[PDB]
Amino acid sequence: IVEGSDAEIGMSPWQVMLFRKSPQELLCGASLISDRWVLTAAHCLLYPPWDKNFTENDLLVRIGKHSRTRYERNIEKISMLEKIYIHPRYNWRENLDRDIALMKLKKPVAFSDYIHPVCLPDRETAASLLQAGYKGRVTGWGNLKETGQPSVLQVVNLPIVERPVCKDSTRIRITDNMFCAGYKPDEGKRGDACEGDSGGPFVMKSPFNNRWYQMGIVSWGEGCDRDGKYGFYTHVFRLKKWIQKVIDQFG
Amino acid sequence: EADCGLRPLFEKKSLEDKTERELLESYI
Amino acid sequence: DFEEIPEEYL
Ligand SMILES: CC[C@@H](N)C(=O)N1CCC[C@H]1C(=O)NCc1cccc(Cl)c1
Ligand code: NA
Ligand code: NA
Repeated sequence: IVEGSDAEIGMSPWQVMLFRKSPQELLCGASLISDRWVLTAAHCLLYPPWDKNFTENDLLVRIGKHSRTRYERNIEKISMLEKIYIHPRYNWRENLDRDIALMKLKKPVAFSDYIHPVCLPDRETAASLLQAGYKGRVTGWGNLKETGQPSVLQVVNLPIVERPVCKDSTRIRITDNMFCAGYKPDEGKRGDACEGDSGGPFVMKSPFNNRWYQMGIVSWGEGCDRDGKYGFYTHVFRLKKWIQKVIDQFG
Repeated sequence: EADCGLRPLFEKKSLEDKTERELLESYI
Repeated sequence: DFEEIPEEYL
């Protein structure tokens, strides 16, 4: 996260850390959407241009974390992967369309003050909240700048950006499965996701039932906190069908 | 699940974190 | 740079 702030303890209890066994290291952000399922971005697991194709056995899931590098004894919980599920039409070749994957855990994680799942939007919450100017919150342990690593979970609030502005900011072909977020050069304030934040949650708090919803998954950007450029997020409601398919058929 | 989106250390205790009101005030 | 996770969990 760039120009973000230190997370309060318990502020993001759905935040998950994709962790690399050997060599031990942060792979990506992710989120907890139930006691056995974790949501993340597809490119965190599969990205052939970079020679990335992880399997379950390669990874660990670390839930309830605050500190980036520290092993938070009695607080965090580390889960083993049972199965990985990548969207069958994930477009790593062109624009990262449909950048989303599910990770079924080996054993149920136990909730606590530090561990708790976020909601997934229904059509009516998406329609009410996915609006230019409405702000969301993205979190993660990624770089503090484009060119470093934070000591604790970073937090930043960012306004959803108008689709024409999103499109006019880039040469990449953008889709309905994406939205962009970030301030304009105009708006003075700044901030963005960055490398390592990938697969992490863009959440909003519904003013209707006071619950936090994950609207977006950190997907891509051209640089980090670049003036006139925006963060791009997987549109989770647009792929909710796929998500409950996967969950409705594999337990 | 169904207790989803409600954080133990904030919503369950009716505490706010320091910037959620920035979100609220944008939901205009 | 990462603190060692317990040998278990693998
Ligand atoms: C395809 C554009 C490329 N610069 C990119 O962003 N990639 C290539 C595949 C991985 C992804 C990435 O870095 N995502 C992380 C990210 C960085 C900055 C902002 C955001 Cl929203 C996400
Ligand atoms: Na364009
Ligand atoms: Na920018």
